[PDB]
Amino acid sequence: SGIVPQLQNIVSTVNLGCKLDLKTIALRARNAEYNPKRFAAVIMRIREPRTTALIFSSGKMVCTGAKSEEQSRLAARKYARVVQKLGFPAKFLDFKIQNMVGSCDVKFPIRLEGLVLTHQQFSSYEPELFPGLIYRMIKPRIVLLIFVSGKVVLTGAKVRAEIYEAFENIYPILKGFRKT
Amino acid sequence: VRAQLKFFEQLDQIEKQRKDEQEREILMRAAKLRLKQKAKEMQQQELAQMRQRDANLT
Amino acid sequence: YQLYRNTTLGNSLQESLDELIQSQQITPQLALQVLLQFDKAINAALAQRVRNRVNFRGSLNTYRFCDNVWTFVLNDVEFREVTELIKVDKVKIVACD
Repeated sequence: SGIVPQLQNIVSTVNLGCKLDLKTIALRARNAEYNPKRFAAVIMRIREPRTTALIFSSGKMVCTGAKSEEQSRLAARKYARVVQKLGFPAKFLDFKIQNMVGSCDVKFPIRLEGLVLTHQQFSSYEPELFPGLIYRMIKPRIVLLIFVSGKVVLTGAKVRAEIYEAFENIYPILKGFRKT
Repeated sequence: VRAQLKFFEQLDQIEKQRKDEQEREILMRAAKLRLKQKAKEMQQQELAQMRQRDANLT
Repeated sequence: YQLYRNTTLGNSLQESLDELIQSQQITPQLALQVLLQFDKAINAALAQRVRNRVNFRGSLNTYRFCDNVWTFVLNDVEFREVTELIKVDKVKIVACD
C-alpha cells in the first residue's frame, strides 16, 4: 500500500556510568522537576529535539518524545552534556532504543466487532471500556490499536522494520473487514 | 538574685528539656485505639517531612 | 511562610532592621522576631483583605520544581488586571504550596 506509518514516539535508555546527586541537578540545571516523595527522579525537558528525560541517581536515564533514532540519540547526548556541565563525570554507555510508537490511517472504516470475533486468539475489544481494538501480533511482537475511524497505532517495536512489517501484515485483514 | 533566678530558670529549662524528652520517650515507646495512635504518629511524621521540605526550600 | 520576605515591603523592612543592627540599636534576634511578626501579619493581610483577580499570558523560558516549590521564568508577558494591560519583558515567579 501507499500508506507509510509515521513515527510518533521513541523511548530509549542509556547509562551515564556514574552516581548522580539529583538534588544538585534539580537546583542548578534548567527545566527540571524533582519530587522524591512521589517519584525518585529528575524530570528534565529540552526543546531540540523536543524530548523528556527521566534521570535517576544511579546514572541510568530514559529519553522519550523523540520521533527518530538520531533525534533520540542527539537528545540523550544533550542531556548527558547537561549532566556533564554540572560537574559530574558522565559517560555515554550502552545506548539502546527500548520502545517505538507510530501511527497511520488506512482511509476506510473497519468492522471492529467482526475483527474481535474472528481473531479471538490475538485480539480483544470492549467498546464501553476502550473504544478501540487491541491486536497483539506475534510476528513481529507488536501491539496495535485499531479504531472504527481507520486510524491505526503501532507500539512495542525495537526497530523501524518491526513497525513497517506489522502494518504490512495487518493491512489485508483490515481490507477484508472494511465497512461497505 | 536575678542571676540566681536565671540559674533557677536554667534548672527549670533542664527540667523542661527532661519533660520533653520524657514525652518523646513515651512517643518512642508508642513507636516501639492502637490504629488511631499509629495514624496520629504517621500524621506527625508527614508534618515533620513537610517542615523539612519547607526549610530546605528557604 | 517566610515567602513574602523578598518583596519591596519585606526587603525595605530587612534593610531598616540591618541599619538598626549596624548602629547597634537592636539585636539580630530582635530583628528575627520582627521578621516573624511581619510574616504573620503579611500572611493574615494577604489572606483576608485582597480579593481581586489577575490573569497573565506569555512565553515560558524556564521552570523548576524542588522542595515542593515552583520557580518559573517567563518572557514577553502581559499581566491583565481589569482596568488595563501590563507588559513586561521578563518575570520570575516563586510559588510555595
